[PDB]
Amino acid sequence: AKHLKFIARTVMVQEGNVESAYRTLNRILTMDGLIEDIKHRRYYEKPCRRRQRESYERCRRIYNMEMARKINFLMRKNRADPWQG
Amino acid sequence: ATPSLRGRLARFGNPRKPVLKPNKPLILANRVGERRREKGEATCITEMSVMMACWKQNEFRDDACRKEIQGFLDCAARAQEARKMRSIQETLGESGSLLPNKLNKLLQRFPNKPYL
Amino acid sequence: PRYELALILKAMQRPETAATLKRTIEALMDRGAIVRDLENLGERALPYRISAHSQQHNRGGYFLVDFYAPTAAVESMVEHLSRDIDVIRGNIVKHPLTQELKECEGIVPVPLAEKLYSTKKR
Amino acid sequence: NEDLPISMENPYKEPLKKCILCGKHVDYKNVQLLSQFVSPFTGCIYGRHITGLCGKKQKEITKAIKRAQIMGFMPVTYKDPAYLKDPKVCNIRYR
Amino acid sequence: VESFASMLRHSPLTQMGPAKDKLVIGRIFHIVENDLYIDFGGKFHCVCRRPEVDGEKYQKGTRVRLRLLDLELTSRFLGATTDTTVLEANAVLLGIQ
Amino acid sequence: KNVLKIRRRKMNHHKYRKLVKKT
Amino acid sequence: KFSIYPPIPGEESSLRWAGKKFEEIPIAHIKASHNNTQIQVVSASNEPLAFASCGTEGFRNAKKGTGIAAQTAGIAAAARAKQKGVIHIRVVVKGLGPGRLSAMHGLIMGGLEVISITDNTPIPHNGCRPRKARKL
Amino acid sequence: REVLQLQEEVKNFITRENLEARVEAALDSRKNYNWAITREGLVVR
Amino acid sequence: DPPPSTLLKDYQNVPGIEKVDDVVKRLLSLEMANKKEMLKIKQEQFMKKIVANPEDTRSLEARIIALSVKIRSYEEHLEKHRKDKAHKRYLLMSIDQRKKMLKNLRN
RNA sequence: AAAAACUCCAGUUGACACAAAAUAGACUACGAAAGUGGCUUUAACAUAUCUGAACACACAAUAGCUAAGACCCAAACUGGGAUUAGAUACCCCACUAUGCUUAGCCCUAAACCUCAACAGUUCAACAAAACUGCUCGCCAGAACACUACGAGCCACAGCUUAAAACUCA
Ligand SMILES: [Mg+2]
Ligand SMILES: [Mg+2]
Ligand SMILES: [Mg+2]
Ligand SMILES: [Mg+2]
Ligand SMILES: [Mg+2]
Ligand SMILES: [Mg+2]
Ligand SMILES: [Mg+2]
Ligand SMILES: [Mg+2]
Ligand SMILES: [Mg+2]
Ligand SMILES: [Mg+2]
Ligand SMILES: [Zn+2]
Repeated sequence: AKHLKFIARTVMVQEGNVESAYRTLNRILTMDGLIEDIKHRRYYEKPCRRRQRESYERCRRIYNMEMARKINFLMRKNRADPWQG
Repeated sequence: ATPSLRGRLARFGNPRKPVLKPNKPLILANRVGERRREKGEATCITEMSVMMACWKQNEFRDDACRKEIQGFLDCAARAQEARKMRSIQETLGESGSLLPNKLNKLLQRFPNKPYL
Repeated sequence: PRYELALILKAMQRPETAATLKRTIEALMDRGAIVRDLENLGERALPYRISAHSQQHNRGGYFLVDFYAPTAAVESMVEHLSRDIDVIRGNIVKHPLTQELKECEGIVPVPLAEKLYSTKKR
Repeated sequence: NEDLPISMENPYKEPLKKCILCGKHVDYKNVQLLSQFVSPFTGCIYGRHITGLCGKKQKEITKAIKRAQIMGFMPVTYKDPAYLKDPKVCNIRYR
Repeated sequence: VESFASMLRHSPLTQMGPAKDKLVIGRIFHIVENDLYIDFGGKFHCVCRRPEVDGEKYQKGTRVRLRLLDLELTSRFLGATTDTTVLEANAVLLGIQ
Repeated sequence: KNVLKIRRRKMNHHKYRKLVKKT
Repeated sequence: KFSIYPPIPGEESSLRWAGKKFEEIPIAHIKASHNNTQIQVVSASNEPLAFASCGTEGFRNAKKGTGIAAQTAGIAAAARAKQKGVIHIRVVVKGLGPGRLSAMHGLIMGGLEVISITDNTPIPHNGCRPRKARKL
Repeated sequence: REVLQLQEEVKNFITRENLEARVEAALDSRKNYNWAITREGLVVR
Repeated sequence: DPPPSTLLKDYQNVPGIEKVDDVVKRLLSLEMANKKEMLKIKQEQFMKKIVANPEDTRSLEARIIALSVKIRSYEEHLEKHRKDKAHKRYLLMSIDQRKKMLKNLRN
């Protein structure tokens, strides 16, 4: 309210590229974590279940990060088999 | 870069309370989750919008609808050929993304073990 | 201990600004404070709109003072600046450097925890 | 006997990494430094994985950010437009 | 007679020290149509991809100089009681001979 | 794990509450 | 070279539209919801120019919260703005909804030029308690 | 030795008659605390 | 109940309190500082009153007097906050330990 | 999806709360636990051998009662509108008790991380590896039984303690 308008969470159209502007808006806002927050705050979510969901998200993040790590670590190994026999 | 998990779980030597309580035991499996579809195909929304427009203006006059209906048919054909293109692309293999089948192959060639 | 008063007045002319400042430091001396020094931040446009006791102000004048005073002087000055309308805002805080900065030896590498689960083939 | 190894410190040890503000001081008044570590669009404080500094300094800087916000030195919604042409330290990907 | 402790103290590897960003000469023993494996030193050979520039000058017995990071690529994961390895070594080349 | 014990106890407590509010 | 950030009343703004500065250009407001979206056109100085919505267009309960009705309302409001004599427009959006993306394309096809899009959506910092989660 | 600092700084501490000079000097002068830091950790103003 | 104007502990060995300004003396008075300075001044006072060998914290009676002044501080905190059950329990446990050490000292 | 409801309705702009305090938080800190994650100030976070009262004392999540008040929002109950053969519910709209500040009472939870404190070491299955020395507390088939009787409590449809009879393998 007190803050001025047309500064925060904005996107300036260039060459009338409205779809690209909207895509960059989605990208920045999802990287900052707002749309998820609002679709969660739509309906009230109790503290216990919110804590459970958040722990689930932490575990998922750790698991997927380890998965990506091992993928990037062992993708170089996947090449043409030099030693057939 | 990864977040540490020294005393997040309920362990004997961990005096304080636990933070995390995963349903399944955290062991990196030798199988990776296969990809999934995103949503249901939709196309031609602006085409059918201009079609309904020119319809309500011209009282279903085909010779005046010519351009709207031509654009609509062309966009439908583009959607069909794009579906076929992306199908053949997903079959031959996603470029930039690593395939689940060969991911599983790599993981079974170099699998991890929780045990000794 | 040390107390830093961050103060925000309304954008107005030097005579009345000096009047407000001298009366504020007179209130300090009455409470029993001893001012170390005064630091002028200057006149600047406030980022977000605010509401005074009876009006609103988009700009303001940021000043800073640091002093030594007892505890009751703190609440006395807080209520004084709340009652005063010429003071758009006044906030007391402790001094950061008075707290000895703990020597920093850098970020230690965290090794991956192990022995989460017993040795079982499953 | 002389050629045998010996218990000894590790001189190959690279010095411990220190964040850019590990040694420096941070206060609630350095609006420039405090708006450096915050979203320009949404105004939220970036996480540690985006920032890349020690937890003590992260706590101190976020506390100072909130203090400046509640005091009035800084807003919460939109970063100050004057401090946008500053060194970008927090790694981003949207551009 | 010479003690193995003396031979190790005088070894090329103890004077080599850390493999992090250190030039070394090596040669190849096996080469696939797209990649070549240089036997450079220590236990493991280092795999590498042929550069399109000067790609012809890559045959058996070629003395290629290159830097490296480590002698063995390994990493410890969550459920890895023992760190998993690659049986290879990462290395970057910028010249030959 | 199974919860038949607490289900029996729940039903008995419910019946006791009903009889109490009745009498 | 292009600056994605919007201009500021403090100098310098090196880009005008129709020989006009960013501030005085009219602003369009979109309020999106799962059931319906509401559109409005206002001057830079709070003066409303045109107003429309799916209900005013004549869409029923199931059809209010869709993208097609959003496109039709956008076309309508853009026609109103063009009849008034407005070429450029600064977009402002509020909340999620089906026709959120559709209203902008509707305005464009109606013949307006969107300069910037601001996500002026409400966000409570644990202020109020919404309704409980419904079970279906 | 620590007593040395705050003892001589008493002269810098304002008083009743020094008020109508220090207040004016401060409001005439300007001061800024802002300073940024680059990637490697060098102060920039 | 020491006076407020009494300067800090650490600035007692130094002979510079006579030369230094009275404004600095007031600044160094404990009334400017928090209650822990007064607490430690009272601890030193009880020491000089009672103990034969000062600056010996390991002594049973030294610990007793320290915990007693801490208990009186907690008492004041409680008359300021009749509601603080945390500090109520802290005081109760402190006096329990105090009675324990009093009886073992009697033995 | 629809119905019902309001049009003193809906949208922008300007002012306004005793309501709860995104992001940081991918942080693991404090408190004995219950809990504490908007900002500032105050006071302050025990015991430098360990254990230990269910004959005591002090707290004890949410809910509830007593007397004042506070009114954005939510919501039991309730009313109404949908659906169902039926729906005393799940779907939708309105609202109260209540969630809040005071002075008290009630003293219970999957109060579980169901893994006791202290000082230490390196296999029933599942779960969170196997253990050592000492200490307090708890347990001895299911159900009857978070029950009856008795005793205490500011509690009166209650709480704490806690059986017995009969039946069965
Ligand atoms: Mg489970
Ligand atoms: Mg958070
Ligand atoms: Mg007990
Ligand atoms: Mg109540
Ligand atoms: Mg009420
Ligand atoms: Mg609990
Ligand atoms: Mg238990
Ligand atoms: Mg015990
Ligand atoms: Mg019970
Ligand atoms: Mg009973
Ligand atoms: Zn640091």
